[PDB]
Amino acid sequence: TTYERTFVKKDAETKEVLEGAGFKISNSDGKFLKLTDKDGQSVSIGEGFIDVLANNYRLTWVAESDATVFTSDKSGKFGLNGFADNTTTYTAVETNVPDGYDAAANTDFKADNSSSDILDAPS
Repeated sequence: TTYERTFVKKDAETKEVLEGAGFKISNSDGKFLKLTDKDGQSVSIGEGFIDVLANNYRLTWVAESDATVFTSDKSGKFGLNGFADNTTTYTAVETNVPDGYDAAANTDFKADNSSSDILDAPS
């Protein structure tokens, strides 16, 4: 059994869904998520939810500068599956902020198969 997490990026005031908000995910060790293929090679992802399972990708933990950026799609959605447990705490860190917004505060989460909103304050 594996777990997933979804987020929806929204304007804090209007709740408009925001596209193109980019996030890195950190763990308690202060390392950041980098997806690889089964053979350790880098992969290209687009916006939205990433089906790690269907792609047989692997989760690895690297310096922030080397991490995968996960990006909200046109509906504001992003996330991934392939997490090993629902008990570990991670942090979603906004690194690429849409125009007209201030970054959301970092968001602690567990891979608990839920969806939650991440709010960007309009500038």
